[PDB]
Amino acid sequence: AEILELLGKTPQGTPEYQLLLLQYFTLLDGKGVEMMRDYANKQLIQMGVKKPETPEEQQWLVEAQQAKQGQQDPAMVQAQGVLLQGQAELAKAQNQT
Amino acid sequence: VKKPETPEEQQWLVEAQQAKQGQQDPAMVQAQGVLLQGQAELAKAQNQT
Amino acid sequence: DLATGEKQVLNDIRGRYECYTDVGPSFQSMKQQNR
Repeated sequence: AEILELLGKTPQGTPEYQLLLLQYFTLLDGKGVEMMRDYANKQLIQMGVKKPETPEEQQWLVEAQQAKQGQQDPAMVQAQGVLLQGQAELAKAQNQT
Repeated sequence: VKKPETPEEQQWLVEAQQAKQGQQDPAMVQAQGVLLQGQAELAKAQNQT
Repeated sequence: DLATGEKQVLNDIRGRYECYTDVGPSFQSMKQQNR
């Protein structure tokens, strides 16, 4: 009820969407509302809020998160590029010697 | 989301998904490109020697 | 699967009143409720 109270008076940007996701959490019964609740909690925990109830919410969720942070850390190589820019100077040292 | 009821929902669906994730993993070669950028430096080592 | 076979006549758990009573409109079927 209070969810609805604050719904519609909220900016159509992010806040409407987090309150919205909170609605997607609260649902009654039937397979549809259960699966919409599933992806609901899914994005809640993936976005760092839900603080899982942890029945299946590690394998299907926490592990997916850890996978996406691993995707967020390729970047040793991006930090490599700037060294090749750096040691082309050492090719200028090859010119020196 | 669906968590299939799985009568036909593997062959027509799950397998299509696996196909598109396989399409999501060509990228060993994209990770190759940055090494060619890396070992052009080893051509600068060719200049060294 | 969480669903028990329970093969016998007249068997159950006494923990069945966890549901609380409430009422709603007149709906023609569960398909039509969720719809």
